Amino acid sequence: KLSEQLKHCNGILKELLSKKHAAYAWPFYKPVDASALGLHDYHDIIKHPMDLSTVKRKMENRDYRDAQEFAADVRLMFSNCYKYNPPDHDVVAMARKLQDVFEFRYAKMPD
Ligand SMILES: Cn1cc(-c2cc(C(=O)NC3CC3)cc(Cc3ccccc3)n2)nn1
Repeated sequence: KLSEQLKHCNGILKELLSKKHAAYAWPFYKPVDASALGLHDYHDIIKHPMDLSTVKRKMENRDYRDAQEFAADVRLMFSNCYKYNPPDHDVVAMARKLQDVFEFRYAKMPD
């Protein structure tokens, strides 16, 4: 059983995983496979990896106790992208676009 605010969070999560946003959301679907992508410095730079499949598992397991906790993981995911990558990288442009979707809908949280 999810609170009203956590149902809004679950709605946002479903939207971020939906075909509507797939053109720029796909790098965030699964944990970064550093070894597969040849990013051998990734886990030296990013101490707390996060991705939408991990957010989905935590939501399904009722790990998040409130909207703030959910938003902290979604923002951690974007912050990791902005920390690791040069600001002109294609993946950063995709992060910016998905974060715009997130922030504008998160701002419509019911009181
Ligand atoms: C979530 N995530 C993925 C990546 C990442 C980082 C790199 C990368 O080589 N970064 C430079 C700094 C060393 C490459 C890719 C693959 C790729 C390429 C073009 C467009 C979307 C994805 N994804 N970062 N964070």
